[PDB]
Amino acid sequence: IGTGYDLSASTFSPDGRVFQVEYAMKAVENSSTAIGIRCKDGVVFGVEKLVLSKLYEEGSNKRLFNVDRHVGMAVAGLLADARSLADIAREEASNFRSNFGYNIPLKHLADRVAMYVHAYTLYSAVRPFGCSFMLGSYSVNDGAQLYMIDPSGVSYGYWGCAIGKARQAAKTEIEKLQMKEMTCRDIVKEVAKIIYIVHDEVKDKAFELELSWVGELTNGRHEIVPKDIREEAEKYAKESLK
Amino acid sequence: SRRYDSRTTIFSPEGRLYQVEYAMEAIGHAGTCLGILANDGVLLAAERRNIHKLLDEVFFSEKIYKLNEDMACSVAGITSDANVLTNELRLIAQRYLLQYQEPIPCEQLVTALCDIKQAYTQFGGKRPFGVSLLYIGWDKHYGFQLYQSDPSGNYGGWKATCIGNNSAAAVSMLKQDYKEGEMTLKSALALAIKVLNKTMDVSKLSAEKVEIATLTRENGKTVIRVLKQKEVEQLIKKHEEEEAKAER
Amino acid sequence: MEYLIGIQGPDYVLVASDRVAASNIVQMKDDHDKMFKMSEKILLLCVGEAGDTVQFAEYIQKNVQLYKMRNGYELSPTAAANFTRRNLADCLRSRTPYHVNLLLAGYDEHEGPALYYMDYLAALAKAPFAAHGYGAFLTLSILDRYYTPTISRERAVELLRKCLEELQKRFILNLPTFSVRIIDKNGIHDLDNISF
Amino acid sequence: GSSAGFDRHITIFSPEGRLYQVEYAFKAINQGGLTSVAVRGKDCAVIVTQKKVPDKLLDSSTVTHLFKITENIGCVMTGMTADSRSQVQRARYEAANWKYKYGYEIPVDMLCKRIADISQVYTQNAEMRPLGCCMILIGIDEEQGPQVYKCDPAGYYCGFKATAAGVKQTESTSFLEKKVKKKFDWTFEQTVETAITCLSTVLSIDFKPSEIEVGVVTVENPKFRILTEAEIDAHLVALAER
Amino acid sequence: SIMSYNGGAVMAMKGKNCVAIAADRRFGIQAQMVTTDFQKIFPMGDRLYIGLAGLATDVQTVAQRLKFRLNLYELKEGRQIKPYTLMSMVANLLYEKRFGPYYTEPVIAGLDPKTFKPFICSLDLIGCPMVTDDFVVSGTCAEQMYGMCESLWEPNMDPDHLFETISQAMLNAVDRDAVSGMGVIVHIIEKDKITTRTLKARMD
Amino acid sequence: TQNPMVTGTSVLGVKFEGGVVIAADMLGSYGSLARFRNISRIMRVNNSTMLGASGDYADFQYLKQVLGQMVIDEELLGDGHSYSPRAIHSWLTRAMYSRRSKMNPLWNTMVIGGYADGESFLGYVDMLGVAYEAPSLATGYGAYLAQPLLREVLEKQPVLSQTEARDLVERCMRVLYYRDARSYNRFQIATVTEKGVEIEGPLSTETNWDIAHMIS
Amino acid sequence: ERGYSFSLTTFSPSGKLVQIEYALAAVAGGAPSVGIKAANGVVLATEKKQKSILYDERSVHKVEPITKHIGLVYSGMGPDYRVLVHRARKLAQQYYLVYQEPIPTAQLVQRVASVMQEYTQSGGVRPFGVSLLICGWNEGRPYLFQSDPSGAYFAWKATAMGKNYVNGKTFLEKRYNEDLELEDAIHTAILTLKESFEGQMTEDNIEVGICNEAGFRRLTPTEVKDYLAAI
Amino acid sequence: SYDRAITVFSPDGHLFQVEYAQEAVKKGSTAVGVRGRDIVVLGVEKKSVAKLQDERTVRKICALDDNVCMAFAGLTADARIVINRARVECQSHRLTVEDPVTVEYITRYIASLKQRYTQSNGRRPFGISALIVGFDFDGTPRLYQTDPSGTYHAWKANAIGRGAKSVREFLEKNYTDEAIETDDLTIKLVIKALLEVVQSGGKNIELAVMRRDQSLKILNPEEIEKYVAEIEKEKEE
Amino acid sequence: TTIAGVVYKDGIVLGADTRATEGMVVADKNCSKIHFISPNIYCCGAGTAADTDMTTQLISSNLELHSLSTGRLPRVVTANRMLKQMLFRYQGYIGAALVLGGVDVTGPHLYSIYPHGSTDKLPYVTMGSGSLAAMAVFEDKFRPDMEEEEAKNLVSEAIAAGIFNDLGSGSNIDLCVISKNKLDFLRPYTVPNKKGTRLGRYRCEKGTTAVLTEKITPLE
Ligand SMILES: [K+]
Repeated sequence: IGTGYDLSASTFSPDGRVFQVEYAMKAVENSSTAIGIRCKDGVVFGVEKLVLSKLYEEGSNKRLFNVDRHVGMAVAGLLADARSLADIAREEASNFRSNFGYNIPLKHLADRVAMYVHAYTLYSAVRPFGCSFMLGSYSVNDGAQLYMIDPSGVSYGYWGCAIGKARQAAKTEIEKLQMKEMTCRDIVKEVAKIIYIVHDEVKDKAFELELSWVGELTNGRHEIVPKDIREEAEKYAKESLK
Repeated sequence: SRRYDSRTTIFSPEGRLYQVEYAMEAIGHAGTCLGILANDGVLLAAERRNIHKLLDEVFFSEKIYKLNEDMACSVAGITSDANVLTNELRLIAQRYLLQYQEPIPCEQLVTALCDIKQAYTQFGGKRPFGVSLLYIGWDKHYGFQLYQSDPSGNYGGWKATCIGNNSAAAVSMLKQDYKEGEMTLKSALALAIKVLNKTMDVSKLSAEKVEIATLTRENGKTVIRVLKQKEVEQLIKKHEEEEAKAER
Repeated sequence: MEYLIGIQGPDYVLVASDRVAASNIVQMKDDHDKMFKMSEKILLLCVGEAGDTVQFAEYIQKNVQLYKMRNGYELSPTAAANFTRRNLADCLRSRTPYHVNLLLAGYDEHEGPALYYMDYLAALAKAPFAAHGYGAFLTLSILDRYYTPTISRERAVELLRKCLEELQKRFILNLPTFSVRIIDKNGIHDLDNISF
Repeated sequence: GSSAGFDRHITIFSPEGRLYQVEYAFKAINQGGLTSVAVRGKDCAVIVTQKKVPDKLLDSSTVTHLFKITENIGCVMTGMTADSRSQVQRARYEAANWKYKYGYEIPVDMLCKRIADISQVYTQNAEMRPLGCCMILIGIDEEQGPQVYKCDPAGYYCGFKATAAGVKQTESTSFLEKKVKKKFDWTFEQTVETAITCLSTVLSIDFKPSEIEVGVVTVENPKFRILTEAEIDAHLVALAER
Repeated sequence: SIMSYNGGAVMAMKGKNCVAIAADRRFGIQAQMVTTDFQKIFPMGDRLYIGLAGLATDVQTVAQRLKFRLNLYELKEGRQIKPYTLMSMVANLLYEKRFGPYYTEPVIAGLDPKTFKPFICSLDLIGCPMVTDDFVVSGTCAEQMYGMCESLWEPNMDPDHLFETISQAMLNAVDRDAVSGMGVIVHIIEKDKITTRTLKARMD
Repeated sequence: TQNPMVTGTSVLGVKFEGGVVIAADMLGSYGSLARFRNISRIMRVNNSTMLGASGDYADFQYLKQVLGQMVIDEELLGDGHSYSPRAIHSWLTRAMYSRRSKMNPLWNTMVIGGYADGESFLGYVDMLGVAYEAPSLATGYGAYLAQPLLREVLEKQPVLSQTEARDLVERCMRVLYYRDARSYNRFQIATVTEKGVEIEGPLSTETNWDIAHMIS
Repeated sequence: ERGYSFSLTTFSPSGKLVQIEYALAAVAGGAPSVGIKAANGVVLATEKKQKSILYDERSVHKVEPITKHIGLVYSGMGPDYRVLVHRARKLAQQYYLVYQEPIPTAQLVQRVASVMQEYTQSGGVRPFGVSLLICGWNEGRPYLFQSDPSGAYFAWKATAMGKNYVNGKTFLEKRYNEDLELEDAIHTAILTLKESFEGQMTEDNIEVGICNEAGFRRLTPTEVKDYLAAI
Repeated sequence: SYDRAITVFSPDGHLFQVEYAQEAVKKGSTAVGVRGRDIVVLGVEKKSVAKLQDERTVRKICALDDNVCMAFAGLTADARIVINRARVECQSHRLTVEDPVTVEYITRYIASLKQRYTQSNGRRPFGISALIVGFDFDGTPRLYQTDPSGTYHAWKANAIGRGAKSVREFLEKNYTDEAIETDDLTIKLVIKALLEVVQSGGKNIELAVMRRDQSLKILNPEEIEKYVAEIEKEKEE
Repeated sequence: TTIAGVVYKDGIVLGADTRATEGMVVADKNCSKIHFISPNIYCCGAGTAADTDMTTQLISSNLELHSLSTGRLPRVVTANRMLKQMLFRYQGYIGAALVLGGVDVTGPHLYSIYPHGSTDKLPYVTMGSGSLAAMAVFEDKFRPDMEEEEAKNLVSEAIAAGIFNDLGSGSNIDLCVISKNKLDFLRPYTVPNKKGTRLGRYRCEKGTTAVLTEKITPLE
C-alpha cells in the first residue's frame, strides 16, 4: 500500500494517509518496550533496554531521560531523535521557567513538544521523528500526570501506557493492575513484572531494566529508582516469572 | 524538492534551452506584430486577436505600449509577462532619465530588458518570459530605430521584422519588398497593410483587426500616434485599389 | 584651500587649477594635478576634503569610461555633470559622504562648450565662469568685470592671468603655479603652466 | 478524474482543474473515525462530538475534541488530532492578537476566515500538505446572534444553521436538513435534543452520557461551556422519556 | 539655518481661470552669487508647474525624483496628472524622508486638465499640504511675500492683473531679502497658453 | 544597566577552616531611600557554592535566574560532574566581561563562596569583569570599612575557625552599620561546609551609642 | 520551512502553459458569473446555489466591494477569490494613501493581474483558479474588466464566465446594446444567469451587485426579489 | 533562493552541463583569431547575413577595453553578460592598479566567472567560448580562449564554434613565420581560414583588427571584398 | 492649535480652529483639522501637521480595510488601539496630538491620544496649544448629558477661548457632530474673525512691471 504516495510527509495518499508518519510509527514499534504507570503519588517508568553488545557499560544508551526538575521522559524508537526531542523538551521547560517564572505544567510541556514533533509531519524538507515518548510529572497542586506523544504529534493523558514492540502485551498486563489505588513502591515492582513478562529471551538475548519514578516519595523530583529498590523489583519480577 | 523540480534553467543533451524554445513556439502562435523602419519615422502594426464585439478597448492601445517620451513597443506572447516587462522597461527608462537627465538610448533599454530575460534563463529556476517585444524609438545617436527581443534575452536591430503568427511569411515578404534607405512613412504603412493582408489570411484584414502606431519627429519632439480607424480604413481601401489595379 | 577656475568661450572651456598639495603649514607637492580627464572631451576639476576628492573623481571616471566602452559613444558633458550630481547627492545622506567641490568642463558637437559648477552639497549650476576656494572671492570680481560671452581664447588666457596675479597680490596662500587646459572641438589641450 | 504530472502528489491543478491533495485531505478528515454535529437555535449554539475511548488506560479527561478558543468562542475538531491541535493553537493565537490589535473580541466569522486563509495558503503552496482536519466554531455575535461556522482544508468557510463533519457528515447533513426545513423555533433544549438525536440516529448507538461531548454557548450566558456528564445524562434521559 | 544656505523665493497666485507661479533666479552659497539663471520652477505638465525653494541640491533632487514618479504615473494611467494628485504625490515623497527631509518647500500651481479650475498649494519640508484660494508663498523671504500679497491680492483677476500683482509682490519682497533675488521669472498659466516672461529686477 | 535603580550595599566574605561565610544586609535602597527592607541578596547556587551580590537587585535577580537554570540543567544531566565554585566564578567573570564589552554592564559586584574537594573558595567579580581570590572579600563601602579588620585578622592568623570567622563578620557588619549610610541592621549570614549552604537570618547586630552623651 | 524555488508552471513542448489552462478549466467549472456594462453603471451577477438549506446565505458573499466605487465577482475557487479580494483591498488602500484619490478601476485591475502573474511564475506556487470581473465607476464612465488566471485583463462591455459561459456570451451578444440603462442591464444579467440556472432561481441563490455614480453596492435580497418578479 | 546543483558529476567523471554548453558552442558561428607580429586579427562568420538587419547590433566582436577585445561562439545573451562583466572588471582594475589590464588578466577573470558558474548552485554554465585578443603594455600581442568549462589557454591561432576543427587544421597547416609577416598577410590568413567554412565569401565575414596603440577597428565590407579579391588572385597562381 | 471634544447625550461634538503657523507667522488661515477616520469616527489633529495628517490617513485606510473585511461599522476602540500602538512604536517622534471621537454599537466614545502613545478616555478632552483655555471653559460649563445645541455651543466657546487667548490658534471654528443616526461636518461653524476691508487702492495697472524677455507657449 503505497510506492507512489509515501515519499514525503507533505503528500497525502488517495485515502488521506500520510505514509511517512506511519513509517515513523513502524520504526517506533520495532524498538524495545518502555512502559509507564500512573498511581496515587506519582508515575513510575520502565524500560527493557536491550544490550546489543556486552562491550557497553551498564547505563549506556539510557532511555529514561530527565527533561526538567520534575518531569521524566521514557522513549522508544530511534534514540538520536529521542535525545533531540529530550533537548527540545528541556529547552521548552527552561524557556517556560524563564518567561513565566514557575515550573512548566506537564499538560503544557506535552502540548509544546507534541506541536514541535507535529511540525515535522507537514513538510517535504524534513522528516517525522521516529520516536514516541512518554512524559511524567507529579506536583502537589496538580497531581501525577502521564502523557504520550507519538510521531504524529498526538498527546493524551494515560493512567498507564506502553511504547515499543510489546505495546499490546504490556497494555494487556497493565490493565490487570489497579494503579488508581496503588502507590509508587508497589507500582515499580509491577512495572518490573510487566517488563519481564513482555520481554522475549529467545529473540533479544539480554536487557537491563531501567526504572525511574517521580512522585510524592521524591518531593516531585524525577529520580532513577534507588539501586536497592531496583534489585528488589527485579527479584520480585524474576520470582513471578518462575 | 528535486523530484518536482522542472529544471527550467538547464541545458539539453544537444545544447539547447527547451524552455526558451517552447516560449518561442508560444510566441509564434501569438498575434502578428511587425515594424518597418522608414526614413522619416518608424511604425508598429499589430494584429488584434481578440476581435469579439463585446470588447470595449478603453485604453490608449491594446498591443502598443508607450515606454517613454521617445519610444514604444509591441508584444507577441503572454500578456501578463508582457505587462511586467513593459513596467520594467518604463522603470529602466525613467532610471536613466533620473541618473543622466536625458532620454535613454533605445539600444540601452533593449539591452537592459534582454539582460533581465537572460537572468531568467541563467539562474533561479523560474520559467522564462514568453514575450518577444518589438521596439520603436528615436535618440540623438542613431536616429529612428527598430529592435526585436527574444525570451532568451537576444536582441537585434532590424529595419523590417515581424514577430508572431505567420512571421516567416511576413519576413519573406518584407525581404522581397523593403527598399533600403528609400522607404518613407507612407510607403512603410502601405507595405505594412500589404504584409498584414497576406498574414491574416483567415481574417480578411478589416481595420478593426489591426493596431498601427507611428513614431515620427515634429519640432524636436517625438510623437507616438496610434492610427485612427478612419485612416486605417483609408490605408486598407488604398491597398484594395492597388490590388484591383494589378489585375489591369 | 585649493583653487579652480573655468571660462566658457564660444567654442572652448578654459580651466585652471593650482598645483599645491599641502597637508600642514608646509606644501608637500608643487606639481599636483587636480584635473581628471573623464573622457576625450570632459574634464573634472575636483577639490575638497582629502581622500574624498581622488576617490570620487576616480569613481566618476571609471563610470564614464565604462559608459564609453559599453555603448561606443561618450557621455555628453551635460549627462556626465548630471551623473556626477546624482552620485554626490546620493552620497550626501549616506554614511560616507564625499566633501568635494567640482568643476566639470566639456565640449559637445551639438551642445557646444559647457562649464558646470558643483558644491559639496551637489548643487549643480551651469555658469559662463566659476571658481572654487577662497581665491574665488578675489577672482570672481575680475571675471565679472572683464568677461564677455564672445571672449577669444587668447583674451581668456589673459583674463585668467589677471585673476592669478590678483591671487598672487592679495591672497595669503602661496600658489605659484597653475595648470591650464582648454577643451575645444579637438579635445583636451594642455597649455603652458602659468607660474610666477 | 484525469491525471497528468505530479497533480496527485503536490497541490497543482489536474487537467480538469481539480487539486487532488485537497480531496485527499478531506479523506484524511474522514480517517479519524469520528463525526461531529453542530446546530444553532434562537439563542444558542451546540456542538456535539463522538467521544470514543479505545483503551481503558487513557485518562478520559485528556481525550477531547471541544476546545475553548477564547472565553466566548468554542470549537469542535474532526480529523487528524495533531493537525486539529495545530489549528486550534493557531485560532487561539489569531483571536488573542485580534483582541490586542483591535480592542474588541474577535467575531466567529472573522476567526473562521483567518483560519480559512491559512488553509488556502496550505492549498496554494507546494511544500506543505493541507491539514486533514475540519473546524466548527460557535459563538454569540453582539448583533447577529448565535454563529456556527466551519472551515475545511480547501480553505472554504461558511456559516451554517446546522452542519456536521466527519465519517458520517452526509447522513447527519440530510437529517439536519430535514429538521431545518420544518423551522420549529429551536430553543436551547430543542437544539441539544436535535444535535444528540442527529448523532444517535446517524450512528445508531443510543449514547450513554460518557460517549459524547457537548459544548454550548447562549445569549444569556455567552461563556463557552463544555457540558459535564450530569447535564449530558439529563439531556439523554429527556430523550428517553419522549 | 539650512534653508538660508542657498536662499530661494517662490510664490503662486490664483486668478479667474488662470494661475501664476513666480520664482527668483539666484543660486548662491550664504553670500556669494554663483549663477543668475537657476531654475526653481519646473513643468509637470501642459498646465501644471511646481516651484521648489530651499536647498538647491534638494530642490534639484526633489524635482528630478518627482519627474521620475510623475512620468511613471502618467505612463501607467495614460492621463495627465491632476494638481491635487500631484500635491499628494509630493506629500508622500517628502514624508518618505520625514526624519531626513529634503529641505525644500514646494509650491504647486496649475489648472485642472478637465475643468481648468486654478489650483495653488504649498507643502512644508516634511509633507504638509496647504491648499489656499488666494496665494501660497515659500522661501527665505516668506514674510515679505505675505505682506505684499495681503496688501495686493484681489479676487478674480484677469491674467494681466494677475501677472502685475505677482510681479510687484515678488519684486518688492526679494528687494528686502539679501539671499534671494537677482531676477524674477514668472509664468502665467492660462486656459490655452502659457506666457513666461522675465522681470527687470535689481542685481545686487 | 547604564544606571542602577535599587542597589544593594556591601557584601562580605571570609574564608575559614572548612568553608567560607558571606554576609549581606537585607536592604535594597533607591538612592537615599530604604525602599525594600527584607530582600535576600544571598543565593545558593548549588550544594557547594553561594553568591552574595551588591549593586542593582534587578540585575542580581536576572543573574540569579540564569545561574539557577544553569544548575537545574546540570542536575538534569545527572552525570556526576557538577559546577565547582571555581567554574561558577569563571562563568560569572565571562558574563560580566561580555556585558561590559557590549556597553551594557550588569551593575553588580559579586562575592562567590564555595567549598568543593576540601578546599575553601572565595571569589570576586565586578561589573567590569575584574576577578580574583582572597581569604577575605568586601564590596563597596565594606572594602573601606570592613576589609581592614578582615585583613588585620587574617594576616596575623592565616586560618580561622568557623566561630572566629562568624564573629569577625558580625563585627565588620556592625562597623558597616555604624559608618555606612546605605546599611541596614537586618542581615543574613550564609556558610558553606561539607554539609552544604545554610542561610541564617534575619540577623541583627547589636550597637553601642554611649558616645552620644560625650558629644556636646 | 523554506518553500520551493522553482516554477510549477512551465512551458509545454507544444509551447503553452498548461497550468494556466487547467486553472481556466477550474474557472469554467465554477458557478456562472455575468457582467453587463450599462450606460450609467455596470451589473455583476452570479449564482449562489448552496448545496443544502443548512448553509447560511448571508454568511459569505461572492460579490465583494473593494473600494466605495469598485466591486468584483469571480467564477472558480472561492478561497483564491478571498485571497485576491484581500490583496486588491490592500492595493486600493496603498493607492489611496499615496495619491489621496480613490484608485482607478483600471489600475486596480492591473495590480491584481500583476499578482496573478507573480503566482504564474513565482516558485513553488500554482496559478489562481479564479477569473475576476472587476466593476467600477470613475472619471464619469462605467468600467468592466475580466482577469483570467494568467493575469491578462480584458476590457469588456458584457461577458459571462463559469459554466455555460460560451452560451451566456452568445446570449449577451444577441441581447446587448449601448443604450442600456442600469435597470435594463440588471434584467439582462438575470436572464443570462437564468439561461444556465438549474431549477427555480430565488433571492438567496443569486447575488447581484451594481456600481454607479453613487458607488458600488450589493443588492439586498429584497431588491433582488423586486428584480426577479419583473420577469 | 534557488540552490539546486545544476552541474553535477556524472559517472565516468563527466560534467554533462559543461559538455552541453560546449555543444551549444559548437553550434555557434565560426570565430577565428590570429596573433601577428604587430597586429591581432579576429574574424567571425555571419550566418545571419539577412539584409533587413542593422549590422551594428549583432556584432560578435566587442572591445573589452582600449587594448583588449574578444569574439565569442555560442549563446549571444550569455556572451553579452560576460562581456559586460569583463568591461566592468577592466575598468575596476584600471582604477585599483593604475595600469591597463593585460590580456591574460581579463582572460583569467572570464575563465574564473565561467568556472564559478560551472560549480555554483542554481545556475547553468555560460554557453559561450571566447577568443580574447589584445596587446599588453609592453607591446606583446596576445590571444586566449575561454571554454565554458573555464579553462583558458594561449593560442597562436584558433577557431571556435562550428567548423572549429576544420579551421584549426587549416591554421595548423597555414600558420608560419611568413604568413604573419605583415598586417595584410594576417588579414588574408584569417579570411582564408573563414573561407574554409563560410558559405559565400565576403558577405559572411565580420573582421575586426587591433594593432599597437590603436583601438579596435571594424573592417568595412568594401575592405573585406578587396582583401577577398586579393586572395582570389593569389589562389589563381 | 486648539482642538476640543465632548460627549453629549447622543454623541460627540468635535471642534477645532483653522489656523496653521510656521513660527510666529501664520501660514494657513483655513486649515482643516477634523479628519475623516471612518464614517462614524472623526479625529481632531494637533501637533505636527504632517504627522497628524499621515497618521490619521493611515489609520483611516486601515480601518476602512478592517470594516470591509468585517462588514461592520468600525469601532472607536479599534481606531484608538491602532493609533496608540503605532504612536508608541515611534516613541513620540510622530508628534500627533489627537482628539478621537465616534459613535459605534457600544455608544459614543471620546479619546485623547498623545504622541508617546498615552490615551485618556474622558467625557471632554482639549488638546493643542490653546488647550488650557478650552479646558477652562469646559470645567466652567460642562455638565453631563447635554443636548446637541448646548454641546455645540460649548465646543464653539472652547475653541473661541483658544482663539482669542492663544497666539497659535484662530481664524475660524470647525465642528463635527457625530451621532448614532447622522453626521454633521460644519466647516465653518462660526467666523469670529475677519480681515478688515482694504481702504486704499493698490491695484497694479498693466505696464507697471518692466519685462525683460517674454515667451508665449500656446497649447491645445
Ligand atoms: K500543498
